[PDB]
Amino acid sequence: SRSQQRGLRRVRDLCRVLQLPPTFEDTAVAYYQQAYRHSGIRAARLQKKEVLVGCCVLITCRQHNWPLTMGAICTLLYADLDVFSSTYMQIVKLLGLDVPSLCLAELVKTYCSSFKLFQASPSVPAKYVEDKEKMLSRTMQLVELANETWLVTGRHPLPVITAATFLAWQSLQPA
Amino acid sequence: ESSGIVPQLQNIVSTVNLGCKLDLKTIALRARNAEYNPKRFAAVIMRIREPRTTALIFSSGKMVCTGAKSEEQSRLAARKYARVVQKLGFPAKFLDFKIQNMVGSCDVKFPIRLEGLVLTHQQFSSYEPELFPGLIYRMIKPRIVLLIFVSGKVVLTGAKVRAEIYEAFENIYPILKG
Amino acid sequence: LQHRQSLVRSAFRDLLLPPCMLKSPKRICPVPPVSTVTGDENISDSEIEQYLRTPQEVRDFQRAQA
Amino acid sequence: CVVEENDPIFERGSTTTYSSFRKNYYSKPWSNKETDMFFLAISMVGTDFSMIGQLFPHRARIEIKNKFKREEKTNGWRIDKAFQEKRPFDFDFFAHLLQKVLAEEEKRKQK
Repeated sequence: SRSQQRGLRRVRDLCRVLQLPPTFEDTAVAYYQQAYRHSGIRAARLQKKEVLVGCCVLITCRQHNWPLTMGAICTLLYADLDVFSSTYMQIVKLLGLDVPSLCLAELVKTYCSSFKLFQASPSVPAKYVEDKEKMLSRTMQLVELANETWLVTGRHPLPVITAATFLAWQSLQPA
Repeated sequence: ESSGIVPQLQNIVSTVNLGCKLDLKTIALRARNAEYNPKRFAAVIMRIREPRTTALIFSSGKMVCTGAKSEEQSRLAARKYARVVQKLGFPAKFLDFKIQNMVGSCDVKFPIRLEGLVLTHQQFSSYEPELFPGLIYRMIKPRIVLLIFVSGKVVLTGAKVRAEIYEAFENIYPILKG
Repeated sequence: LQHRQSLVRSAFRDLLLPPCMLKSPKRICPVPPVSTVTGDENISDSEIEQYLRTPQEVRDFQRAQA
Repeated sequence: CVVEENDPIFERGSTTTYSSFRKNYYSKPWSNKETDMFFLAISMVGTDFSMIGQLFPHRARIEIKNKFKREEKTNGWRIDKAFQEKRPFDFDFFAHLLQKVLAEEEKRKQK
């Protein structure tokens, strides 16, 4: 079917966009071909097939303990979070594959690597620029404190990550 | 060594067939508490105040009563709906009544580590905090689908009799306590 | 964060829950009064009649949705 | 050609983005007199939300349904009293009351 290969080539294109290894590409295509066997997913909506691409990529990313938030996927998948989560629950209940939990440390590192407070850029002065290693270690300690004090359980993790990195950036130079 | 806590059923869902065709137009016209819009939904909504239930009556005689708190209360509500349909001018009957689903709630009164629970019973659980704050456990024995919250509250669904929910909670209590 | 272990230990000695639950929850999950009064099989027809729509209300609804 | 009709936006950070999950609804709350006239409309019609939404232009039918469900879940005795009491359907006086409510919300906005 052209919808299969098409959606499949879309999976591969999203893998190439995220710059994931060919092992991740292979795992994603394998999981997509495995999920395509079900009739409820086969004869589904176009948004359904797109969210299937997204969820297969997400499961492939999770299977190797790699950090990747679902919002970043939904941003480049042309979908909405409501239908995304609905179809994700449907497909996981229809398949039953292993869903490793999103490790907090890897997500903290991936989100702190996005910040630009490491190299002195024209906009940000040198005062706001801080060290990368020390700030990342402080954010890791803070998010571990939050995970051991029942702050991340039941809530979104990324807001807590942002609060922790902000507190670390302020503590490195309160004045 | 019982758990010492008893769940509380909040919704009882049961389907029942009347055995005769119905005219939803007249059913909605000759009633005050009737809610029906054929372009939006092909089911008439009936609401009474004894068990505070809601009945979704269709043209084929099938009606689903939901929102009751016990099997006997659901049966009473279904019979009252059948009597209302009869008084509306239809040969409605009370046949093929059977509890389809029952939702209950309970509390354990102590926090639960959802990450530990899902690491211990991954093959029987699913935890995605980025989507829903509650961990979704699929009970081993009956079709109990449980939503467990960090605060210690657990909602159970997918049963047919109160004893199923009771024994499911009794079996899941020591797992959450340990 | 230097000695956060013992500090968090003592903090829990003296459970993090949403603010809406730590407002002194004295009556946790109040027990609802069990009401299994079923009668014989029904109650009466006065409630049936009070649920049935009157001809005046029928005509008014028809005029409104004409 | 676009002759400086729009302004470029420096959005969509290539690094990453998060989710919202809440986009549109953003309802508007009720008031005491509005709840009173809503209970009046309930006692006058019933549970059919179509007629209620038709007679309420400024409030959405979905919001009316949410309010009715909230009342069914919280204040049952009030719904029972509303269904016990009955009032014949009034159209002209109801439009007059609608104009009065419009004036009242205008005064509120002025305040």
